Amino acid sequence: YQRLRHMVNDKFQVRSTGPVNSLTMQPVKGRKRHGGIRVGEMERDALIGHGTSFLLQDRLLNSSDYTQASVCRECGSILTTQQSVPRIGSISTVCCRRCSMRFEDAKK
Amino acid sequence: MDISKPVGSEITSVDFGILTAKIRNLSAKQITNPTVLDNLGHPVSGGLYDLALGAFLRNLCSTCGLDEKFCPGHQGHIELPVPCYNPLFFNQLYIYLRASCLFCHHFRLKSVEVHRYACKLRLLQYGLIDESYKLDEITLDISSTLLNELKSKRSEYVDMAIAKALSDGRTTERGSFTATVNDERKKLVHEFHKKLLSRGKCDNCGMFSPKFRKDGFTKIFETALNEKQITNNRVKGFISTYILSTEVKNILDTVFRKEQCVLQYVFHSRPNLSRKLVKADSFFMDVLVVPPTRFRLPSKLGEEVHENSQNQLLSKVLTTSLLIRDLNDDLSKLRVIFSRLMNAFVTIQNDVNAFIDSTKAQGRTSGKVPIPGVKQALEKKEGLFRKHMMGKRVNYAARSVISPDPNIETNEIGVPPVFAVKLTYPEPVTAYNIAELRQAVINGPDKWPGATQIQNEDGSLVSLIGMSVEQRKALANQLLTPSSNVSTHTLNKKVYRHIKNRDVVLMNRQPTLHKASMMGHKVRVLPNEKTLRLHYANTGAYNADFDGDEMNMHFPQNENARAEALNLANTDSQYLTPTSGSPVRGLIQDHISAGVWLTSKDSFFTREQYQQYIYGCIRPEDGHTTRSKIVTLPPTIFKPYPLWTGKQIITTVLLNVTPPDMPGINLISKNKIKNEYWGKGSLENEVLFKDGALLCGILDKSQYGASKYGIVHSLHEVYGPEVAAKVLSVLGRLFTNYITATAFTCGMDDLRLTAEGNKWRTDILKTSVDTGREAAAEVTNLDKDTPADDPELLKRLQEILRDNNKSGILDAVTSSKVNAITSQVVSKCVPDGTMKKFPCNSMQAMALSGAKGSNVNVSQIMCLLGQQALEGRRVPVMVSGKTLPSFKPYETDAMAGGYVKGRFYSGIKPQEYYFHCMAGREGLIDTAVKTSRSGYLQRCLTKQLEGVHVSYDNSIRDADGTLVQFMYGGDAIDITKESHMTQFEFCLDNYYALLKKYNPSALIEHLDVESALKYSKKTLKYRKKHSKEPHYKQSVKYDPVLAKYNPAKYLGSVSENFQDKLESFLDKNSKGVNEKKFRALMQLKYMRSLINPGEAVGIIASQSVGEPSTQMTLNTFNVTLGIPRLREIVMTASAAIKTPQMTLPIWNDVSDEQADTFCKSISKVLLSEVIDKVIVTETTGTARSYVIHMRFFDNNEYSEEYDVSKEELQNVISNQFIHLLEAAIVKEIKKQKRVEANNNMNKVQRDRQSAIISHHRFITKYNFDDESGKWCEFKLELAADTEKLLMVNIVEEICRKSIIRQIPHIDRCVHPEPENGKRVLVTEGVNFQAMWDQEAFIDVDGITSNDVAAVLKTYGVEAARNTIVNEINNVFSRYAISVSFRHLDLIADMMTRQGTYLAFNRQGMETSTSSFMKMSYETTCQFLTKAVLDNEREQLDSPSARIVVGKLNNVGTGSFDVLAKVPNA
Amino acid sequence: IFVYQNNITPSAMKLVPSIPPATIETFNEAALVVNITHHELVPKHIRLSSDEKRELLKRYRLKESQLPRIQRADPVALYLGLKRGEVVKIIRKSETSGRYASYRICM
Repeated sequence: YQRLRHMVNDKFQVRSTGPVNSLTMQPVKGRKRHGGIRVGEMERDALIGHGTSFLLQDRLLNSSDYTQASVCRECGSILTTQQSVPRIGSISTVCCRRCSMRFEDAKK
Repeated sequence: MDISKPVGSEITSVDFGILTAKIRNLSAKQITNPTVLDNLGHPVSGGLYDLALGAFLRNLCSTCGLDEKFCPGHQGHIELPVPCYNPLFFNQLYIYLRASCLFCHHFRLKSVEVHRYACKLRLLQYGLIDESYKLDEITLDISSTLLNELKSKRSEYVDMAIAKALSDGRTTERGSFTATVNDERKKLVHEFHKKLLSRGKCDNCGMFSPKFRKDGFTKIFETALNEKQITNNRVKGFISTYILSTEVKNILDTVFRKEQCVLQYVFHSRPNLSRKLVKADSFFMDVLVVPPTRFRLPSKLGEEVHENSQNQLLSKVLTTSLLIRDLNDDLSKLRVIFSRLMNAFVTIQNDVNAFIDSTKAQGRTSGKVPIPGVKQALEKKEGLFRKHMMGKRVNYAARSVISPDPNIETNEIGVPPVFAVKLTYPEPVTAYNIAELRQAVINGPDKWPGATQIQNEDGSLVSLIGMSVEQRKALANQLLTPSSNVSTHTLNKKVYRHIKNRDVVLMNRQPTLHKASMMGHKVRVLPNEKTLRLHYANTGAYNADFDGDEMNMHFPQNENARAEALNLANTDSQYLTPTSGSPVRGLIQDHISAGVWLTSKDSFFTREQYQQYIYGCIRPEDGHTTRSKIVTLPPTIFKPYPLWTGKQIITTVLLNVTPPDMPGINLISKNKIKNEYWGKGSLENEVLFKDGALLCGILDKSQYGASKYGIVHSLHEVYGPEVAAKVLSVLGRLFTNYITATAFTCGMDDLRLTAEGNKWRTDILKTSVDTGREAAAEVTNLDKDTPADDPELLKRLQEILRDNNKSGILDAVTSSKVNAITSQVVSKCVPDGTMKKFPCNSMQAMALSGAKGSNVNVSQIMCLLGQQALEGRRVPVMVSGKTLPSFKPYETDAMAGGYVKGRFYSGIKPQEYYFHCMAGREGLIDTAVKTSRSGYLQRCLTKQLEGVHVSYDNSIRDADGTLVQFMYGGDAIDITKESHMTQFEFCLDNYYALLKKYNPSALIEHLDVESALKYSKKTLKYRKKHSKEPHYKQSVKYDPVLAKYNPAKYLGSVSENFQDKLESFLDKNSKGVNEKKFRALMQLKYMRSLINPGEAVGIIASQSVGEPSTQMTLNTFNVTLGIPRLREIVMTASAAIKTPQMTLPIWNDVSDEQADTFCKSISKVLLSEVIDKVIVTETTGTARSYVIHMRFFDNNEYSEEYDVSKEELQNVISNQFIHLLEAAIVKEIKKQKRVEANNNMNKVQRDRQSAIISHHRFITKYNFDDESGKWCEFKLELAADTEKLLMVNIVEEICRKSIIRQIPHIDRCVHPEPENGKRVLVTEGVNFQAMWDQEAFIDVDGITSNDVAAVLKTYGVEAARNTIVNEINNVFSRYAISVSFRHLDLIADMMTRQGTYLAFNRQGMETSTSSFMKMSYETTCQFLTKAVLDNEREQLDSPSARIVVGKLNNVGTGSFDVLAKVPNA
Repeated sequence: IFVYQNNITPSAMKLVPSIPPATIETFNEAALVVNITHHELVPKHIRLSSDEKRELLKRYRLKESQLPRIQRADPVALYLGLKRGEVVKIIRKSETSGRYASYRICM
């Protein structure tokens, strides 16, 4: 008998949570970077074929890059919102930028 | 996600648009400084990394006031000093430039011609299409009182049309855009932009504007004009330089004020309810916007920080924003400065082109361009949509190599403790799980049934890793203590417990071809193990072998996803595959070969053995029993010693796992093992279950393998999927423990023939020493047994060697005569002449059971290897006529051609060792040509058929709402439920068990019982009376009952094919069960086998073609086969098939001799085919005379081979041939510049000759054999000026072009073997117009082609649709692969949904409603431009559009809402 | 119905939509040699009245544009003389069910 050289050490990995990417906030790639497992294109089609809309929701939104973000209900935009810089005796709130007209536009 | 943080507001639709120059209100930063760092590395204010674009480098943000942890980032704008355009919209502003006229400031088209397209496109932004074709019905130096009266008439027609449709329910205020309305809109806009293309002068003023020219998307030229055309514009409206790109604005900004009426409907596909103006500064960019700081972080590799790629080609715009800014100050004080100013406008365009694209800005053109720009970030296989929206990387997942295990359940997975103390689940703590969750916090992150974090009611996490048991018992006793807040009195805590035995796991082998390769397992945490560990019954569905394969383990994170992976995606509901309804799960190798031993007739067991085998497989503590106490049976031998039987153990384990209050199973099946293998009079091939007792027959792969109609597949039908999954576990432990107590081995003596049988193969193989010569002398047509060394034989065999056709005949004759000798040895020796026989011979027991192997493998071990065949031919042979250096040249021997008479038991000789290495490499080289075959076929199907689902009205619709079918497969039956549908005798034997499954007691109050049964008997009576009629004389008084009544609500509304087979069963069988209660059972079984609404039948159909196409990838065992044929049908929608054919049924009175004469009347006959020689005697002297003499064959020969008369040759040679010959001679000179003895023509020959000298150029003589049709003769004369001319090579090219007789588009018509009585003729080529005229031989009503687009052009769209289901079926039937027709009907109805024959490609995708499907498939920014110019509202209903925006999918569990019924007012 | 022999001058093809209530349909008599609806692959097409065109759309809750489409110049739509908007019913003989009533609209 003969023992082959290639062995199964660098083959397993497990991730509960951890590092992300800065652009997408998705789990980073990596065997030794403690990185995520890819639910590819064909597995998206396999999760629709079962009719499991929540396993698709879990494997592609709820456990990858779920962010609760702010949206203006006037211009309909993600990126024009801002949380204001208030008085230290007040509370900040979330406000759109292009829906907001500046205070040197008083008209009468 | 948290489930304690609900979101109230959700996104319903996405509008596309253009940001205008009100960026100033949005961004108040105005990034001017091109320098991005400084010394000390700080961000310089005004630069790209300014601190009002987000926090950066541990600074607080200027506008957000927050650190990097909480700022979103903010957008900054770059002021562009000129309107540089947009390279997205450039090809479209280049069309509205080349269509206007600079003088009249209108288009160069008549203002009623433009008005008609605006009048129609207003109609098509509502849903009404017939009205848009009823506007060309409206017509009347035309004076302007007529045309403006015409425009009053057309516009009044639209106002009446829309107000009529909107008063009805045909449209809404926001239009009625659908896919067929998208078709007619994209046909007008392509037309409207084509009649704005080639119209010369402004038809409203007369004078015309010049032509424009461009380069690769940077320059705008205004070309000159030839002198015939300048004078036309001075007599009218007086009674190649570069254009600066702020003037192309002022062209277009004066046009769009005048042409706002027509452009209001070209740029809006639904009505512009905001009625804002299409402005021409939507094409031009006065400002850029800069993405925020978070989206522009610096890159780094190794440890070396770089500058961001997005900033390298953006400060380059910001230097040229400053280069042109100082250079503008030289204009402020006032040649060469304009040569630098115009140089700046090119690069400020060629840099803003580089920020957006990378091939649209060519620049230096030095190859391998870096900084790929914001388009190449969106478009590739990687891109952004495919790599990061359609697929993602996930949290709470794992992967490992898999290992086998017969000791876990078939629905389970064996999780290592390495994985088990890492993956966690956020369990909310309540009053019923506080006992479990206290101990989980106490055990902590290291002991396995433990926890790792608790989450308080303010969302803050408390880790448990550093703590002792005292801090952990502190936290564990505070899980139900209410925090005294008021904001969070609703919430409770969450323990993140480890993964326990009750959890669920999605496992997938990674090439995920079909949905059974991603199933839901139950967790079983096994100590001391480091790999994932799986049962053998799961290896068929994953295509898994345990040799270094890995599988991913996904752990879902809420109770909605636990409930789907336990009820929809579990392994118990994946027992039958959706491809053809066959079972895919069953025991595999040793368990097959143990059931042939355990259920045998020698198997006797005593009481201590019997009771140990029952408890070895069935534990009541693990919940296997249905009784809580193991019940047993009396022995089958009482007196001499009490003994049980091995079949009686199979009976007992079915007694303990099947539910007690049902009757037993009743099944008459077969084995794979013949009765002759057991001795005289045995009946051990019939398998008999009677009331759950195995009374006869052994059990095989045919019973508990992955095989249809066995015992395991029968228990699945009668008792359900949970019981049939438990029987696969109980049997798998039974045969594992029986193998350990009683092993199975294969040795050397299993391979041996007995001394008599070893003489039998000697005597038969002595009769193949002469087979190679007798096959040789048959092929070379030599008689009376010429010897092998005969010199006239060796001359002929060399002649066979030089031709590939002739060598294929010698191979195929000899391969038939040695495979006769082969199969006599296997017949004589394999069961009957072996030393050890079947119930002791394990090499036979493994092959006969289906455990492992075949009888082909057994025969090559024990008898002989036989003929080695290399791509359908025999062993290759050198130039010298040798097949090896060992052999004589032209050795007529079976061994010399590779017929191995050796066997693997006794070893093979070195000559036949070398030929067997040739056959071993021919399979391995075919895999070497098999790199990427079917991966893109399935992607194209699944992208179109993504959202196709079953609706609640049983129609098959797409996600936008468009209907595809009216009922699934014609009958609305799930393929995975129809397996025992027409197994009526099985359902009659199991009537009482099938009755209480399909329980009709508490079922008749909810569904109609009489209305469908009455209407079916009226249609069944009406359909027998008119069954004799053809399909076009069928009367249509009664449509099918499924069209009239809902199958799921009306009992007896049944497909007419199930109704026939059921009524055919009841009358041909006279058998305490009536027929009237066997109708009602099977009609209820129809009603409970329906497809469910929300089923993803479009994915399943694409996976039922894309998965068995991977099986379909091999060589020839003519017509296109396999994947290259399937890519012609499904992809590309080819109207040009490689091998178009036509199948012609012949009548029943026409004979074979009449039909072979008929095939000759069609097939094309070249003049080359009837010519024996052409002898050319060139002579020079006197003009170069060329005497062309043709020898034909004998006249009886070619008339009886090609149906060609000698008078047809005359009218081809004189009329057609010589015109081609002289056309080739003059052409060849044009490049040169740059026996018998006969006489005595009669009058008519002398007159025919002078008729030909007039019509041609260089002929001067002609003759023909008018008497026998044997020779032709004509004697050209060219000049003396020309030198040598290869006349023979010219004649050969002309003869191989000249047709004597060809009906067009048809080459060959052949008469094949009549397969199943259809006497047909197959035609190489398609022309239905011509076979209609042949009606006295051919039944023209049944002529069938494989060309779909030919049938679509001639016979219509329903005939083209029946072609596609017959062609895709023939692709799979030639591989013995069976796909259901319910899949093929859905593919063919999706291709013919527009009346035409569309493909599953980019152009077939074009006429569809969802843009995010289109952007995510391919050419991402190409479809994006088409949607921005169209102001399209993405309605977010295709599954690709819902994953982009994160909305819940609309297929399966998302096709309905759930609402909680609250009790108080 | 104007059955011709070889061709029509395209100067005279402009007079095909000429009458507004009436219709002119042109057939080449080489194309009329075999009745294509007798073919075994071409199922029975039945055009519907506007009464059961309305009963069809109420039952499935459709628009006109959400049906499968048959072309204006399909050889069976030219046979039946179908106008745009008219719904034809196809009785298909399915491999799995037998008679099966499908529908298709002319646009």
